[PDB]
Amino acid sequence: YPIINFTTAGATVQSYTNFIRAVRGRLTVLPNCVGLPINQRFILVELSNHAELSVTLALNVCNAYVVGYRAGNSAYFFHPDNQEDAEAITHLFTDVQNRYTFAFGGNYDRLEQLAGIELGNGPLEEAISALYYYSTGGTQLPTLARSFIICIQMISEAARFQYIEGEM
Repeated sequence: YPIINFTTAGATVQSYTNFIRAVRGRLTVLPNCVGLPINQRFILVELSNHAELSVTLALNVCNAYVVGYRAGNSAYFFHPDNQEDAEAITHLFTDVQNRYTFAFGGNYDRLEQLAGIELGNGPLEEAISALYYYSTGGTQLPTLARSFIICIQMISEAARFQYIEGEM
């Protein structure tokens, strides 16, 4: 899948804006993804911060939302909303050693619930480490949730919004 890169290290309003445009440039907002070959159903967003930690988010091209991610040798996926997506996510991060699918979904209402939230470069920097260390036992679920929310609002939601105002 196409890979968009972004780092919080030396981040500018400009580097961030181009990042979002890039994402938006690959969306195909439709009621739900179907007809799209799984080959191009997702965008991969590689995020890295000042500690040089990197995680890769898998975004659904139809609605821009995060369906899962990769941190090093492990991958995590939100409980798919149905069977098509269930089988779809099996195509993501295939060379990864550890695969896990959460029992809960990745909608805002669930994440808010699990979280028990300032946005910005600072919070994203920290959200990236949280996502990374989750895979080694250093991140508690509530923090993981708050971190997903930060990634989702600053990336998924930002691209959707611009896509829409783009359609006037």
